Amino acid sequence: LKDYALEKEKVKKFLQEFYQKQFKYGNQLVRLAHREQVALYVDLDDVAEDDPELVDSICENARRYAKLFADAVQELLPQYKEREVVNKDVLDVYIEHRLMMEQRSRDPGMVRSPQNQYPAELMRRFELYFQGPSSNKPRVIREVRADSVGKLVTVRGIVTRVSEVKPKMVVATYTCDQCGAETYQPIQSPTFMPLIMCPSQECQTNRSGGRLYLQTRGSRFIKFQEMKMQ
Amino acid sequence: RIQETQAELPRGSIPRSLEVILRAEAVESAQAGDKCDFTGTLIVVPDVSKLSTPGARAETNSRVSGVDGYETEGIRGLRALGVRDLSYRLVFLACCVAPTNPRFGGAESIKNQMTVKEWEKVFEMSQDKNLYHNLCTSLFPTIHGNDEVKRGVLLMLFGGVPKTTGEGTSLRGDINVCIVGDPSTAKSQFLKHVEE
Ligand SMILES: Nc1ncnc2c1ncn2[C@@H]1O[C@H](COP(=O)(O)OP(=O)(O)O)[C@@H](O)[C@H]1O
Ligand SMILES: [Mg+2]
Ligand SMILES: [Zn+2]
Repeated sequence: LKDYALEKEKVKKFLQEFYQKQFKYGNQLVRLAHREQVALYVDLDDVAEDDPELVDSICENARRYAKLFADAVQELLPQYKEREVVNKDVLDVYIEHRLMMEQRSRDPGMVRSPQNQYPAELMRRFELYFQGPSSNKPRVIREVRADSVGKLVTVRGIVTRVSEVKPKMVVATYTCDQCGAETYQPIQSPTFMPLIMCPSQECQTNRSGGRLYLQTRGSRFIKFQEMKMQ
Repeated sequence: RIQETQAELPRGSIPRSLEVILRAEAVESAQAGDKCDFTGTLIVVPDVSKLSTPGARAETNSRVSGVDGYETEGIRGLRALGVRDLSYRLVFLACCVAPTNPRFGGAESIKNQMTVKEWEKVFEMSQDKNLYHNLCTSLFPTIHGNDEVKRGVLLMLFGGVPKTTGEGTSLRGDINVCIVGDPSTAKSQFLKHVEE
């Protein structure tokens, strides 16, 4: 029970202010902004070098802080961005086009509903992960039990099996047959049900169907693998 | 259920098989093992749950939406719109069925079925003497020698008369033949001749 906005400002402080003097995370942020790097690896030893109690909070509550770190770095990218990305990937072209059209029709003073927004993971194009603290002792798969749920464990074992990289949905995208507005459905469950009707303002106002169709093209996927360690 | 004739196979291909529906009066005419020509439509019979991937689906074109608390989403939504996959499968609809290699253009019944030309042909065949060696030669023009095998296999094709006792013992009528010999002595060749 801590003020997550306060902790968000603190993780911003750590990301901006850390050095070793070369600003490790600053340079990684520049590389992120240029899209020369698709995943960032935070080092909890580096976190604890200044704020060990922050590392304590992360370890006792990891996934929350995965989300908070991701959001903070998303917010911090434009500060370090120097030059326009070269639009390497079709996904990057999609995010650039969506940013273009939302800035076009923004009406900057105007206020919009929370759901009339781009899902926060749809625009990232960077992953954030943790490298566990050396202070933590590597556990054993029998010992890791219910009291470790939601916590950042460190474990060692032999990888006995792994599936091949399959694409996994993270934000399904849909298009109406009426209003010409994309729709987005985030994903948290292993499975999901796909939408049918359109929640776009124009479709609801005109009281037309707007039976949106799922698009594999404008959606986001992430590489997905599963391994059985022991 | 019918499958591709052995002549029409492509290279490395399993014989495809498709299901043929036989409506009234053309119904018991086909039988298992025959070589039948079929004539009729190619229709499509609806299939459902043939694939684990979503495919083509029908739905009404009415522009209804869903009120709050009854919103046309999920299972309620699909039932309301009447969504249904359209997965089909070819199923031939045989209008008629004939043998692909008919025996006749149609003992007394078969004799009536005989045309005049074939009847006189088999008549002079029966009246022929040396029909023994003639049948040997006709069955096995390729073979040389092996006259005993020729004779035995011919008699096998004609067969004996099955009989049965008053008590109920089924006296055999068929006559089984065995060819045993050194390798490459036309044994499998004789069997192939009988097959073909
Ligand atoms: N007496 C024969 N007359 C004609 N062909 C023969 C004779 N003996 C052997 N052959 C030839 O030998 C080949 C193989 O004989 P086959 O019966 O297949 O051997 P196996 O009995 O081991 O299967 C045949 O294709 C056939 O042409
Ligand atoms: Mg053989
Ligand atoms: Zn719409």
